[PDB]
Amino acid sequence: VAQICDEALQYAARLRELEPGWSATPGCQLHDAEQLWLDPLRAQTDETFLQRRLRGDWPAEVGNRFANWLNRAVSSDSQILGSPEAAQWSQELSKELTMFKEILEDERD
Amino acid sequence: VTDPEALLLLPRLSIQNANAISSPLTWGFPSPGAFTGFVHALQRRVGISLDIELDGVGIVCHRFEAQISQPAGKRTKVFNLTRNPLNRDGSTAAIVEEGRAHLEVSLLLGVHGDGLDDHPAQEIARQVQEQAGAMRLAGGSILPWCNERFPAPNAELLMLGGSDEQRRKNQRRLTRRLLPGFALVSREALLQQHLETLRTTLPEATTLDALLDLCRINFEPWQVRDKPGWLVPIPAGYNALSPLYLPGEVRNARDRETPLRFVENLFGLGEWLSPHRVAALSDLLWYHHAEPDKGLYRWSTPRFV
Amino acid sequence: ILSTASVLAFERKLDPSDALMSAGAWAQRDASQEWPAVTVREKSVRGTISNRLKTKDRDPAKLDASIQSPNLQTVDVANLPSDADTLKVRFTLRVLGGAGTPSACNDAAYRDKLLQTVATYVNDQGFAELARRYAHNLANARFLWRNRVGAEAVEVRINHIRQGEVARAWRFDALAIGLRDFKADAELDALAELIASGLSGSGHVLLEVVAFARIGDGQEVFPSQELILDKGDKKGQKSKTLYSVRDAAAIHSQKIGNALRTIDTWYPDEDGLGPIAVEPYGSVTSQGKAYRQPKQKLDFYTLLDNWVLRDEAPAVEQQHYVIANLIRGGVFGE
Amino acid sequence: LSTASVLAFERKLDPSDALMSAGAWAQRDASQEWPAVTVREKSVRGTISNRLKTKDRDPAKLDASIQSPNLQTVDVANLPSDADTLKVRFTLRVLGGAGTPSACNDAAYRDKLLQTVATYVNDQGFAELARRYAHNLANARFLWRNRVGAEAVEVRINHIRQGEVARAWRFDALAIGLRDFKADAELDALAELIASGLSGSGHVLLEVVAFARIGDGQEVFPSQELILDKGDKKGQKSKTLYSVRDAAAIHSQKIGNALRTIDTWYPDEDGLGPIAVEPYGSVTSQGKAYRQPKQKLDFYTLLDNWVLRDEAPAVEQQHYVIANLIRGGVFGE
Repeated sequence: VAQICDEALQYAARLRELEPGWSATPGCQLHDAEQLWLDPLRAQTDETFLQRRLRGDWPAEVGNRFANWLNRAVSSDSQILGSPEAAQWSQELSKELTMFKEILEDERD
Repeated sequence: VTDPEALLLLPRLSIQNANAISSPLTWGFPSPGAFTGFVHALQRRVGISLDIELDGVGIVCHRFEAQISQPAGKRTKVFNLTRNPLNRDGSTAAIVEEGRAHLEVSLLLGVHGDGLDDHPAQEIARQVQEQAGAMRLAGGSILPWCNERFPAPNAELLMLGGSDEQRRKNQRRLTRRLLPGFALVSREALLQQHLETLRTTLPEATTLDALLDLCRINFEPWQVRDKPGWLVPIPAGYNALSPLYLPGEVRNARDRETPLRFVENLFGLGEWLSPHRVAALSDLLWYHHAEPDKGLYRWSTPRFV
Repeated sequence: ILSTASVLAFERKLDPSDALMSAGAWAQRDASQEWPAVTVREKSVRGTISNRLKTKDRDPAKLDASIQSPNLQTVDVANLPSDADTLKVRFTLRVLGGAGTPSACNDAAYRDKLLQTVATYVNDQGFAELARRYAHNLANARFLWRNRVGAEAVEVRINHIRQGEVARAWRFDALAIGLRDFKADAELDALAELIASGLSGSGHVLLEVVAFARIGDGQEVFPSQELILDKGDKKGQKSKTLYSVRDAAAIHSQKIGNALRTIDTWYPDEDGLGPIAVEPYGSVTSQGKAYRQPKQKLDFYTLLDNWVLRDEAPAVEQQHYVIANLIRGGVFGE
Repeated sequence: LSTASVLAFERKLDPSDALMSAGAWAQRDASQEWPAVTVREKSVRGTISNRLKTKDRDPAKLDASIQSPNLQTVDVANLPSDADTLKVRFTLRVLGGAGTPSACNDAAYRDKLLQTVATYVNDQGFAELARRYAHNLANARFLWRNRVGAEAVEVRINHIRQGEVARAWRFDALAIGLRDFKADAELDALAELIASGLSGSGHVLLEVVAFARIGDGQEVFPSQELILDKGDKKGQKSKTLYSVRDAAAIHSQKIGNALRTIDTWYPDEDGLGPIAVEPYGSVTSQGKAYRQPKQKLDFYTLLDNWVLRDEAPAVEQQHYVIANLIRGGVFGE
């Protein structure tokens, strides 16, 4: 789980940075979560007082959305939901979300 | 083995016509012994006018575009070749088969020596880049830099001075300078785990190198064996067989002031993690040990796990 | 000894269109040409876990984890406008004719045997029985599958377009006419005369049906329901979708053509439980229960493949059954 | 004997979408073409008020809490200042034949359910369900929020079968208590109408018009529709008020849960205010799971005892059983 999450983070970082220009535009609903994590550095012609919208945009919306998408697509045991395997999987999913947030929260800093 | 004071860097070394044979029984990536040889050649053409030494080397392998083709819809892959000049009679040449690939890779160098405070950081990084730009790398050339302009700087840091969170800040600078790369370190740990779990039959390491890079299929207790990482069989040095001859004894040598030994090359096991798995970036270095009497030459990755 | 062919296929007589709903004011229902259609649009719903949860795991931790943050989704709902109170449902139904003639076969002897059997039926006893029963299911509001339940006065208007104007106009009342009983009038026998003259090939007939069902001043109608795949997708997508046309709410042609062919009062368990949807193995889907079991010998396949291969006649009621599901269509044969 | 795989029923007491209109004084004797309350939008400056971590050692949050604030859009449906009556108009029908299942599977379960609910209906009538439904219509419990702080919540329920009105009901919801299961005269006449509609002896169309007296342009609160991850902050991300064509409106499933209180025998304290009837009787308004399956106040236990195992519960539990056999719902495994 954490291995696939870290590999997906590295591959999404290496693949989302193909173009050198992107900003707020139409169809940018992913940009509320991946405007700094799953997206490269933006253009350099705007006002200089904008370093707090990407420097402060941590991996809590994008990384939290990735953890919620993982917990909504993949799941745990439903008849054994008090056992330790589902608890270890939930701790692994929380650690994967926190690691993705710590790795992608500095998309402006 | 000396713990470095710096992590010098060369962020995108696009090479062309690299030697993707590397062994008599692998074919993918140029051997890490070639990379340690390149770092030692940089140390010999830089670290004599700077009073430093260079031993560590990182591998990230951003993209790997090979030069292969498959024949007639089969699931094997032949190599494509180069023609050769004609003989005296001018008929055709004895074409021998050698592979060829295209790469780029960054190098995380390690400056062990004391010449870090007698020179500023950008000066030593700039002249190491100016020397590394004119050197064949693994049987292939290094491409220079055009007017795309962005990774033209060559960073450096200082391991000796700083706090824990400041070293994490330098790590967050470096591992975002290397975002799409895939690291490479060799494992004796997993390979001895596979010895001591297959150990009932036979301790032969070749059958379990062959039985580890595999999509294995078994029956009921469809099923394919899984793994957290991406594994590779790489040559991990040399396993010299001959008694060491005196320099003038062996005919047709390279030079007659250093001795020769005849060698079959070893095989270990390597893997491919992202650089964001393992924390400290002194763990991604290829030191190489050597010993005179024991004919065992080896390209280890120490201090790792 | 003759054998049934491998691929039989019959066309669809009693061909309906889709229904298009609209909504105007009552006592203005004669002017029903300019009425605005019912538009399918969305709403939200905050649910609660309310099915039979398996009580082998009843922990207040996960129960309150459900009830604190429940599921929440978008469901679309068709309603009337504010002023209007009626529900104009309009579709059109054409009746082709030539019921016994298949559209595929793999034999000549079996084909001419089936044609002379259906022609023996038609010369023996006409289409007037199935004509009156289809006239009942056009007369009442059976094509209204749920808009009938909870209504005041469902006025049904069957016209008859032959050339580009109305030939004869009917004006019914779907609550004076009972839902379950099958009686006749002079007016319903005129309609059954028209349908029987259509089905016996002796003319052409194009009946459009317009129902006027009072429900309320904005009460919720029920058009047909599409299907969406949702295996636990991200963001909580749709769960219900309603079938539509060019910006109007609609009812499926197979749903109308399932309501019209509800004929079978001869399934051998009971008759007072209502007529059922005429099919082979004739099965209501709403009960999960298949009537006309092949335990018994009152299937469609056993009656057809005895009455054609062997000329043993079933009862007259089961002849009407066999020809009602030769007139719905359907692929047959092994 | 066991249940079936799929049970279902239909939404008896089916309401509609409300039409919140308003207007000037004394025309509410004959309020016909008053203008309505719409969904109009306005900006707001979001300075944060949510809870923050204790021992705030970092002044970076001290800066970025205020130095970089938020700017978003919140739509507010104020009434016009010339108008005072939130005329919440909707309609409500009653199908009847409640124990008749919409889509059952098992015939023997259906037989025992039909005879058991008919035993109820012709033994002990729908007058208790009728009195509590007419009380929930008599006040404005269908208005989940707009009842608090009013002058005269003046209901006018009317009975229409053909195109004319019958009579004029004139109430309050302050003289009528919020929680009283009393029995008046004209409220029991309208409850007798609801009893005739519910038990299957006829048909009824009840439209409900509550004159909520809230103020001369005071803020009201219709329901909020959802939103997804395809829209930014600018573009009405926080609140979007539910609407019909150039008017604000109230949902049908929301009123249709706020007109179905029969369950005032949940175990904790009925004196703390009644609830809304559901199987596994739960209130997400307070998030707490009353009627645990650990206990025997679970409705599925009640129905599986009053049908399958042939052990009848208390009469008040049976009023609850037919309350959520008459609200509708999916059932079965």
